[PDB]
Amino acid sequence: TPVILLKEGTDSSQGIPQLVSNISACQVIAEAVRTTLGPRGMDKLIVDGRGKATISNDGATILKLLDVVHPAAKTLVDIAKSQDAEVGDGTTSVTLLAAEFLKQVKPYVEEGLHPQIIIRAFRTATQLAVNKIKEIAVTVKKADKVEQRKLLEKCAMTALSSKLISQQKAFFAKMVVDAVMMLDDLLQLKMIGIKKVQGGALEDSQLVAGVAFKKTFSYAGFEMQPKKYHNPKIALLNVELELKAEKDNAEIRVHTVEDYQAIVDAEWNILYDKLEKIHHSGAKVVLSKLPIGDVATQYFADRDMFCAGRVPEEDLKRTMMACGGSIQTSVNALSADVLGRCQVFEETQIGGERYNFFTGCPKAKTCTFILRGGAEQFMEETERSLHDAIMIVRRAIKNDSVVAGGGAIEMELSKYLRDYSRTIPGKQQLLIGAYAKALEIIPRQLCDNAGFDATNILNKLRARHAQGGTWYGVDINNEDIADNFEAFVWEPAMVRINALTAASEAACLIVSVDETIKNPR
Amino acid sequence: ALHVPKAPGFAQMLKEGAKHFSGLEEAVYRNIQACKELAQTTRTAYGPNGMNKMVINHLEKLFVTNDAATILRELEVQHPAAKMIVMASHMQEQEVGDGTNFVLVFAGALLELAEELLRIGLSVSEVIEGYEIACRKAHEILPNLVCCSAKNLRDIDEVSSLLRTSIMSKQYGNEVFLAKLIAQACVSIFPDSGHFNVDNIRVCKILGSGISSSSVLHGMVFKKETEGDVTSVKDAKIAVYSCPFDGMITETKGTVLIKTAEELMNFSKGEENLMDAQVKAIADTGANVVVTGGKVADMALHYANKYNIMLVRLNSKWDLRRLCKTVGATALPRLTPPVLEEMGHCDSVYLSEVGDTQVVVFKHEKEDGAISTIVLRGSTDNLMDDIERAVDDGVNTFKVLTRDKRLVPGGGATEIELAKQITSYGETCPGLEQYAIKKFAEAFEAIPRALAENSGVKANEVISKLYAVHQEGNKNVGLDIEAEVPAVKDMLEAGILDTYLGKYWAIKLATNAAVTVLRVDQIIMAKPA
Amino acid sequence: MREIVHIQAGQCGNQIGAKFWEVISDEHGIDPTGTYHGDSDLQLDRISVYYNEATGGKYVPRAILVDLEPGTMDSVRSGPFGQIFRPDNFVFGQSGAGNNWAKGHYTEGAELVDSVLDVVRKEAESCDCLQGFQLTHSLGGGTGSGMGTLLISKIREEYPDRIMNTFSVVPSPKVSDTVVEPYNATLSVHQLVENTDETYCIDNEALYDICFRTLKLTTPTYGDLNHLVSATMSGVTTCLRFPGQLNADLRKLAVNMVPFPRLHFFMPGFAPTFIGNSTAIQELFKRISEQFTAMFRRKAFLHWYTGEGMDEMEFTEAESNMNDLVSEYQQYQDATAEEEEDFGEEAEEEA
Ligand SMILES: Nc1ncnc2c1ncn2[C@@H]1O[C@H](COP(=O)(O)OP(=O)(O)O)[C@@H](O)[C@H]1O
Ligand SMILES: Nc1ncnc2c1ncn2[C@@H]1O[C@H](COP(=O)(O)OP(=O)(O)O)[C@@H](O)[C@H]1O
Ligand SMILES: [Mg+2]
Ligand SMILES: [Mg+2]
Repeated sequence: TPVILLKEGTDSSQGIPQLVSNISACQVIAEAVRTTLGPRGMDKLIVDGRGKATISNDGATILKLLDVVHPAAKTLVDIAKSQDAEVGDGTTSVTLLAAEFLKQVKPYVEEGLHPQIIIRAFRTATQLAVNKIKEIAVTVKKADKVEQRKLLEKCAMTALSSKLISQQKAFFAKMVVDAVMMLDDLLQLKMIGIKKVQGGALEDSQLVAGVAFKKTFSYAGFEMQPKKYHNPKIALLNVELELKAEKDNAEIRVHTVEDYQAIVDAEWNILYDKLEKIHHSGAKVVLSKLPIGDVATQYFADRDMFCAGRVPEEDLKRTMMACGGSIQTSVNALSADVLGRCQVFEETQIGGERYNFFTGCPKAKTCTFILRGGAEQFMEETERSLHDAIMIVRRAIKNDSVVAGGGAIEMELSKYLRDYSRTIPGKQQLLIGAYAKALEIIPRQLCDNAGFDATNILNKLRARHAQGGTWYGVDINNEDIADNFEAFVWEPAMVRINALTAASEAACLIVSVDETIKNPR
Repeated sequence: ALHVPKAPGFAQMLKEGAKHFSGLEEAVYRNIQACKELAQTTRTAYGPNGMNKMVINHLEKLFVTNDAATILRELEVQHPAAKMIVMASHMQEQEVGDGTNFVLVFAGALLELAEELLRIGLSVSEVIEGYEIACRKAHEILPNLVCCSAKNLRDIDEVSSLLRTSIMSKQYGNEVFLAKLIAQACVSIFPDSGHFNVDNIRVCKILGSGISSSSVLHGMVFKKETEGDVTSVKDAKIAVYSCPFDGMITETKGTVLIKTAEELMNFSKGEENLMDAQVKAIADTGANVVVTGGKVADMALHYANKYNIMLVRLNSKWDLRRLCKTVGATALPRLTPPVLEEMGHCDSVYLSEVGDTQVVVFKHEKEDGAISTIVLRGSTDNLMDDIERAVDDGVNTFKVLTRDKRLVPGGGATEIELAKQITSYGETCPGLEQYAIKKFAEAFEAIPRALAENSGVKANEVISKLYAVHQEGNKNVGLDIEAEVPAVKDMLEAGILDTYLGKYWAIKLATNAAVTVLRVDQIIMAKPA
Repeated sequence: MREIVHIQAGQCGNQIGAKFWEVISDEHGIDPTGTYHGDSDLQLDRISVYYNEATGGKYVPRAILVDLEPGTMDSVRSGPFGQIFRPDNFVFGQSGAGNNWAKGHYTEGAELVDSVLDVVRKEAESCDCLQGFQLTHSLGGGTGSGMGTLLISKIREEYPDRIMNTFSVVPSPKVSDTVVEPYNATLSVHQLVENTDETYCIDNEALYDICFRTLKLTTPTYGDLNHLVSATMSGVTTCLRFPGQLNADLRKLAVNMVPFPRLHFFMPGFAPTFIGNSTAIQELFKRISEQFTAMFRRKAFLHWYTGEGMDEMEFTEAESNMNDLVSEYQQYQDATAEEEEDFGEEAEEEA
């Protein structure tokens, strides 16, 4: 009391009440994104301190924009981020799953049960569920060259069914599949460019098997040179082409006016040497990351050539990959093997802007998207929707197993776990039962968002699954139950496996905390 | 009303804000109370069943942990006696690497018993001398309890079983997997006639799947990207430089001074030709990959791309040395074509992606190598941090086993036997120091009790049964965790062990800290600033 | 690569350095815990010049903190960005100098300079090739001026041909906080002249008259004055810390800026940085000497210095060399020579 142990202002809480409070906070976090799930899901608008707004349906984004400061609640944000990083789809199912796991075992915690029994039960249940998912998933060994594209198209269509571009999904899915059939063996995401141009309808978006990029700042003379070519050769450069000092360290000392004139002529001779070396290689289009002067612009205009400067590095690498040359930092050897080759080059007007198009390359490992919308958040949400489909297609190319969506696999796992629980005695039975009952929050949320009676549909689904109907889920349009494997609602098994592992890990971590201490400041 | 003005002398010359405590009632007992509070803070995180704890520091950083040293580091303690206890625990962590909670528990018990010894009538010097005598007797007794010395420290199946006990108390439910991983990583690098160095085990954390997807790699992984357009190699000769991959210049200021036009035309071509000659000379030795610790110039990169040389750069001054050790290469401060002896060799070098993270991997087909890496996968940063702490505990246990091979039973058997034999010794000491000695023995019962209190059972029955079964002559009987009713089990048969050296140092440091706290008589404190 | 170590002495020096390091750390991405979370690797091309990298990834400043009173270190440790420093680099005494030059230079400093010299040895042992030192202090105090000057002399003895730069605050024209300020300033300029390559004199009133009139809102304490000084120092040292179109260490600025070795005093400026050899310095010294003589003629407060060991002729030599400095500065204008003493007598006969 004269001298205290810790610094003044340290806040400590311990016992059952703090665990119950943590479980309560997780419910609020899950409620924040509860009604964004399914074909009938809405979306949220968030405004920050500066005034900019953002409209989203993606769970990870919404959780990121919320300034959560509760230590127990931050875990649900972390698991959503991890799920987004790994598979790219399913960042709301995991949150609801974790919250339901906590809420179903809250009453047992209230009775005074040791949390390690709960943790053991969760670990056993998760292992059993993952093994069942790996067992019952459908795969084809040597499917086809055409039955291997249709599967990816179905996966993309399912991935787009709850987004802003749902009505045009059949139009978009196709495109994204093509996008990932050109991306080599590493499938780098930087090889796909996304360009967003204001004005236009959503059906005016396009995919170019080639490259396209915006017009750069230009000097006088740019409007006096041709703007269409048929078989051009492209020179990609990393050299600054303008009249300038040779080096910052340079210094010139001279004694006669004749040598003064010679020095004056030397710079022009150097610049013209570079320009003639570029010209004699046969190139018709030149691109450079470094500035191009007005003298070079007029020189190229006088010989019917096209030039661009300050091109972004990503666009230049993309052009290299599409056309097949190499970036040159020197002009002393511009051979035929270091130049690109396209089939059409053009500059076109797209809704108030000018865009350069290189098209007609069949050896291209690159595609580019042009998205047409009506407002900034519209194209941003379109791009966010397309990213999920891209990631799903990449994951589906490697491992190709598919399970049915709509809640079929949730109910199958719930039935399996309930059948397993009756075998073992003790509190393990009750805990496995709670875990099994927590798995049917997905079909219930689908029905609730749609606007049905969830109790009747859940009873019918339970009866259908217990009898026999492995792939039976909810039909939203017909307001009933239906086979979701013949209605083509497919999704890779990695999504469910990762979601279960992450949700179980978060629940186990949150349950095992005894007390919380906060230091001042 | 009236006031009590002050006392003449030292009370009137003292500055404002300073404090002065003197005597037993104002100094000793308050210190004992503070130490008891500190011990009760961390008692609950002891054993396999101890619960996790969550701490937020003054920078709003989050820790979820069970380790006692980390908890004490993240807290902000103010009382000096608790500071002494914390420093003792930190010294134990630095010296051995495991057993930083035994120190706190034992010191708290010792001070708690010394309080009642002083209350009954004994003086501080007698308590101190009894504590030293008991500590010496305990150190004498301890070597006789040793069982099951380690046999072979380069056998994977024995090392995996030896390290399981040290991780069971941190990651209960995942001890086998982590134990096997750490065993492989440690057995990889132990050198012959070798000190085992701890630095040579690296940990890389990548957000992603569950813990069960973690792995061990014989080589290195960096979270970087390749500078050039070559991306993979299949048989790598490696040249390493500590200087920038660029044309090197004078230290004193230098200017290029030209007087005629021809020099002005020829300067740039001269520089380019020189740079090309240097790169081609480097490439002609057979090097496929160049690693540098500084800037890379554009022209140098262009010529590296021309000659198909993989170029990687990293700026740590420490990752470079560890890579040099890994591949057997020697760093070079000049940009010259290296000699064969300075060639590093690597089986594979490639750029890969794991769960949104791009990495560069230097990989060996060798089984030993020079260093190894552990790649951890988890759904949350805090979980991976806790797993890293468990890995550090396991590696330190392996190092201690390298230093000394003797094991003692765990789960409270050693403490019960020590208490029994110390009480038996103390019953034969005529004098006032016998009481202190007996108290010392009783202080050893705080370790089993805590375990039982964490397991959800009654400590009194467990202690009574342990005493009853030790009276018969079973020195390897301790607490049974699996049972829901109190029970006892043979620890040697079940493979629950702990190192001799850790127990030795823990007892020594705990007794030293307790005696040092007891020696202080009066405290003078300046005003906080 | 060509490391520089930084030394702060006194209350004012500590206050200025605590913000100098704060405004540097945010530029390089360092955190108050010592870790790094920057984005562009251009910040790491010249990181080693000011930070030493420890095992585990931490970065610690190459700084030594010195004072004769433990008051300011407690604030520095308890303040912001005060936990990245090495805990072994704090050197302090127990009494303090009490604004006496002689006590700082002879009595209390002599028993503590050895600790500073043993710390700088260990900080220099860890750098591949050091190039110089940075010092921050004051001319109106006891610990800042006398002890700082003694430290400068000792460093110059131990490290012969390494550069040395100082950032010294100077007494204000119309207000003097301390009664004995002219004595301390005059006795410290004498040994600042011959033991430094450049000095960056900073005035309190001149920079203090910016927050009221230019910043449009203030009734401040030393606070924002200190932050402005730190911003000026960062703008000075950006060339050392960062690469640009033309990078140049402080020697490469001095060689272009300092033609004559003994005229190496500057006056800064700031326009959001300007550094100038404006001869308006000759106006400042002309004032200080004007005060010094005015007191020395009366032998005021002299017994406070003589009792510590100094002699009476040290003041005479200091004032003589101050006059020499003033005349050397004056010989560069040839326009102030027009203001010679007006003739008062009437003897203007044959010759
Ligand atoms: N045509 C459909 N009929 C019924 N359910 C569907 C259909 N398409 C998708 N779903 C369901 O929508 C749910 C996911 O909605 P969504 O907002 O994408 O959540 P998440 O991002 O977590 O996958 C999945 O459980 C899936 O079963
Ligand atoms: N399987 C087990 N059953 C009972 N006790 C165990 C078991 N494994 C470890 N322990 C006990 O855990 C104690 C130490 O656990 P820990 O929390 O790491 O404390 P410390 O950090 O002080 O070593 C040891 O005394 C050991 O006896
Ligand atoms: Mg989804
Ligand atoms: Mg331990």
